[PDB]
Amino acid sequence: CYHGNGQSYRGTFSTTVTGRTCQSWSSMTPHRHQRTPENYPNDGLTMNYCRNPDADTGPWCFTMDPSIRWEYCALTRC
Ligand SMILES: NC[C@H]1CC[C@H](C(=O)NS(=O)(=O)c2ccccc2)CC1
Repeated sequence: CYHGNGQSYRGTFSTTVTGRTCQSWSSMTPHRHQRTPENYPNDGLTMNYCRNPDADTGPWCFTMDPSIRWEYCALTRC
């Protein structure tokens, strides 16, 4: 689980609500993005782990499915 809106989550879960695999935050493939550890160095944007850099309502990630840009992660609110 994550606390509040999930901004402080730093666990190692990396799978979405539909069972897709999170793209790595430093990767531009399949989805080109601007939410990189480059730009957000203090948000825990390590590997492909579920995170919340933009103050969303839960941890999320861009997905490895080329047709689905981003999803919330299959974690529950503590
Ligand atoms: N938690 C919700 C999602 C909303 C889409 C968002 C995105 O795609 N942002 S971005 O790569 O900086 C970006 C922003 C504007 C134009 C191109 C790319 C990722 C986070």
